[PDB]
Amino acid sequence: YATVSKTHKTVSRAYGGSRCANCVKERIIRAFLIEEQKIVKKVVKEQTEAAK
Amino acid sequence: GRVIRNQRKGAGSIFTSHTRLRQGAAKLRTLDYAERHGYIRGIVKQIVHDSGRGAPLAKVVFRDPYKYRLREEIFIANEGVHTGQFIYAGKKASLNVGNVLPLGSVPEGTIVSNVEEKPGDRGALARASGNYVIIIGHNPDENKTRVRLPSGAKKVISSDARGVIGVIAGGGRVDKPLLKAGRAFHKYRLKRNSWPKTRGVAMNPVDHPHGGGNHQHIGKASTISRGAVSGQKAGLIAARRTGLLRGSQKTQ
Amino acid sequence: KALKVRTSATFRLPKTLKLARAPKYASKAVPHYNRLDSYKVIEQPITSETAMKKVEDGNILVFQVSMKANKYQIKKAVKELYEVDVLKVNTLVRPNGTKKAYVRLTADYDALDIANRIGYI
Amino acid sequence: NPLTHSTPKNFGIGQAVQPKRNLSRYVKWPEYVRVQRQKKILSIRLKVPPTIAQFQYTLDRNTAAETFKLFNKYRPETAAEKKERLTKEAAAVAEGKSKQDASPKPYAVKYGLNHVVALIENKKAKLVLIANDVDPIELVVFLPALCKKMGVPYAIVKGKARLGTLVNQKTSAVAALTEVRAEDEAALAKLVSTIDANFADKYDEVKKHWGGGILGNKAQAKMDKRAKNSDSA
RNA sequence: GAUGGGGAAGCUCCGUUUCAAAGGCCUGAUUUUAUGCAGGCCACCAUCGAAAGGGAAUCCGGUUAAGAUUCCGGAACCUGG
RNA sequence: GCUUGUGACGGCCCGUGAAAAUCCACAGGAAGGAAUAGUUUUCAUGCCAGGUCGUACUGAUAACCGCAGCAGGUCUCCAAG
RNA sequence: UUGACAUUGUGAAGAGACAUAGUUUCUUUACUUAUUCAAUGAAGCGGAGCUGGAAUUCAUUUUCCACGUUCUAGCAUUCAAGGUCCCAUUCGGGGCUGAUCCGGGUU
Ligand SMILES: [Mg+2]
Ligand SMILES: [Mg+2]
Ligand SMILES: [Mg+2]
Ligand SMILES: [Mg+2]
Ligand SMILES: [Mg+2]
Ligand SMILES: [Mg+2]
Ligand SMILES: [Mg+2]
Ligand SMILES: [Mg+2]
Ligand SMILES: [Mg+2]
Ligand SMILES: [Mg+2]
Ligand SMILES: [Mg+2]
Ligand SMILES: [Mg+2]
Ligand SMILES: [Mg+2]
Ligand SMILES: [Mg+2]
Ligand SMILES: [Mg+2]
Ligand SMILES: [Mg+2]
Ligand SMILES: [Mg+2]
Ligand SMILES: [Mg+2]
Ligand SMILES: [Mg+2]
Ligand SMILES: [Mg+2]
Ligand SMILES: [Mg+2]
Ligand SMILES: [Mg+2]
Ligand SMILES: [Mg+2]
Ligand SMILES: [Mg+2]
Ligand SMILES: [Mg+2]
Ligand SMILES: [Mg+2]
Ligand SMILES: [Mg+2]
Ligand SMILES: [Mg+2]
Ligand SMILES: [Mg+2]
Ligand SMILES: [Mg+2]
Ligand SMILES: [Mg+2]
Ligand SMILES: [Mg+2]
Ligand SMILES: [Mg+2]
Ligand SMILES: [Mg+2]
Ligand SMILES: [Mg+2]
Repeated sequence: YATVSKTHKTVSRAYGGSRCANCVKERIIRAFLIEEQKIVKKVVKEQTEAAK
Repeated sequence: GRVIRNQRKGAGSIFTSHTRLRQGAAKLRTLDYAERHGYIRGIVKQIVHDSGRGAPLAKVVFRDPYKYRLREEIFIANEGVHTGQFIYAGKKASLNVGNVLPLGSVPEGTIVSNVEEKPGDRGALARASGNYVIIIGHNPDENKTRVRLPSGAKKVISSDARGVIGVIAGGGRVDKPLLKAGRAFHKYRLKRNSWPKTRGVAMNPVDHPHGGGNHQHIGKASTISRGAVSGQKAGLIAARRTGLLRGSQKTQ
Repeated sequence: KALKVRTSATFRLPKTLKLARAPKYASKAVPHYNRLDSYKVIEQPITSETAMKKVEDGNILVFQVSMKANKYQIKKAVKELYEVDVLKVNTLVRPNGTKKAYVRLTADYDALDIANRIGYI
Repeated sequence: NPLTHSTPKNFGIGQAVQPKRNLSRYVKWPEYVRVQRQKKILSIRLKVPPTIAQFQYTLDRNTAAETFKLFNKYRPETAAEKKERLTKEAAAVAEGKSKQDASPKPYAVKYGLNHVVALIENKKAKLVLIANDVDPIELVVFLPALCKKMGVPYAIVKGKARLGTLVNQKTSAVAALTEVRAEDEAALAKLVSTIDANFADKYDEVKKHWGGGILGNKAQAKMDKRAKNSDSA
């Protein structure tokens, strides 16, 4: 693999030559959603403190 | 006389464990800051077969909170714990199967496994294919906790001593007839050189306390004292009763 | 006033000044002369019948050469002791513990000429 | 403001690596360090005998400063000065013909352990400083009692090196004055009295007081709260 | 199987990362100059142990009394620079 | 068809059937870098270099071990109708 | 294996004798610095304080706990972004705070 043009060892995507794309799909989705929920977790218990 | 077999095993030559294929030593996390002021999460990236072990191991990786990098521990899989699962380790940690908690924090009745003897000895009690321990009570002043082991012996250890929620996997292993010589053959193949066993009664006197005679017979009492010296101790050492156990067992 | 700040919990041997040798007298009075000059490198020509045949046909010079000498040292010294240029040197230790260099000249030089210039034939 | 942003890092278990912090409390020192700290500690935890614990009671910085001030005037001859003196009598004395006395009478501090001791013993010393370091403490433990017995006023001082410097040694263990120029007698009898007040006088009393028996402050507090709660409910 | 060690009258026995102050890379600082200090790392702490295990890369043709995937011829490939 | 190679599967286990050197990838983004001309050697082409030791032959009813050119012993590949 | 002596020190309650002053000796139970055992690239110990708050006020606090993470098989590193101070404004770099205080007893 050290005698080979870099294109043979990759595909042109996020996390290219390293995870199976349906894997990338998954960890994008979960990334977005968990980062979002983080917002829904904060402001919600920001209300808890104010309504207690 | 010759050095009898049980003596030879101690100098550990052709005896020593068969070590080579074994996932590594099973252990709890070191008892750091996190685990004794709060809790810390990790994922079981893999549950797997240790060789010469009854119960499945559980590869469980954590973050290292003092350097950006992953640090993987090796757990004995309790039952029902599964890949992808989140695992919690700490004093202030919820109480579900698979988590590791100090015995001080689990209500009595709790069932736990791979428990520490002293706190922070990374597991040492009930680690075997099936076993567990029952927390049977606490004493807050001098924070001890009382538990029952698989032996039925009750023991009191410190409450900071951790142990993991649930029971060990591989349940019922000993319930299946080994069936033939080969199965035990392959059983001990990956344990140590202890099988097969010649009977001391089948040897000559040079070889064993029992050896010789023109009939096969132990010739003297086989309940042998504690104080008995090396090369004497073969048979029922320190035996306080002997014979078929009549009547119920179970520690009263 | 106050103390040091160490962010690491590990201690190490303080990197200390490594002073260099300034001998009060000398190693060996006189440095040794070159222990393997060209002349010591290449010992005799080889002139077995079958050796020669490589000189007519092959453009190759055959030298019983120093055991202590490698493919480089052989090339440089055939080069300098004989005016010629070398394509390639193969070597082999004889079954009598003497080393043989199949030395092959480049196509500018006619080995057979070069052979009975040094004077064997 | 700009297109800059506040992102404050959470460090509360479970999340974000800890930052670099100061761990000087937590470092694996070289054993020689451990041994020398543990040594000092062990020496305070035991119950040290009165004829040792009478040291530790050192002179104070004010008084001492006055003592080193006075003694400095009396340093012993220098490298140069002696060579310089010797030719002011090699030449001078031998020819002009003095009694080996075209040199003035020397007024210097006395030092060297065996030296000072005979001095004390002969009641010729008039003010003696004993060091407080001195590792074979035995070398010097008897010095208080001696002076006391010989009725020679004494003071335990900080600095076996500070004793050393004033006499051109690295270390000295003891400094002593026997002689003193009259123009200095004033300043000395002063010092003798303050000194005697803190040492020779208090000596008999120091003789009964075992030092040490001091807890580490983990355990010192552990009972400072236990003895605090148990009694006063 | 050395080493900091610990045993042993001693030949030597134990231990192999273990109660140890265990060591070296990247380029920067030089433009007195050759390499001092400046960062930041990295704590992995001997070595021996396989011509059947792992492993960078070559083939065909021709040639000798006796060598050849090693020479001759043609055509390749790997590694360093 | 035979021999061997190989794939997708299936059975078996209280047996679930090495390790390290080594090579690549990706996450990361410190950094360096263009318009009067920069960046680029994981694209092509081009130059120099590759040491040391072994290389013969027997491998057995005579080249090894059994006092020997001993009916014994001594690990393996290729395999026609 | 069992006893004695040595290693072996510090307190407190109770015994034990000049025959009901405390030198000494032992039973019990404290101490931690000797010895002992464990873990860790000796990382967060001990003590105080800020905030919350249950708590019930017998003058105001006498106290007790809390004092960043739990639907998810993602992501967490460049002495940290931010804030403020300095260099003399260059690119770069430094202090402090962000991350409270004290004791250096690694636990
Ligand atoms: Mg591709
Ligand atoms: Mg492709
Ligand atoms: Mg072993
Ligand atoms: Mg067997
Ligand atoms: Mg049997
Ligand atoms: Mg049997
Ligand atoms: Mg028999
Ligand atoms: Mg017998
Ligand atoms: Mg018997
Ligand atoms: Mg018998
Ligand atoms: Mg029988
Ligand atoms: Mg020709
Ligand atoms: Mg060769
Ligand atoms: Mg003078
Ligand atoms: Mg050894
Ligand atoms: Mg090797
Ligand atoms: Mg090999
Ligand atoms: Mg051929
Ligand atoms: Mg030939
Ligand atoms: Mg041949
Ligand atoms: Mg060729
Ligand atoms: Mg060519
Ligand atoms: Mg190249
Ligand atoms: Mg076959
Ligand atoms: Mg399988
Ligand atoms: Mg790859
Ligand atoms: Mg290229
Ligand atoms: Mg080289
Ligand atoms: Mg051959
Ligand atoms: Mg052959
Ligand atoms: Mg033959
Ligand atoms: Mg033979
Ligand atoms: Mg034969
Ligand atoms: Mg620690
Ligand atoms: Mg920068």
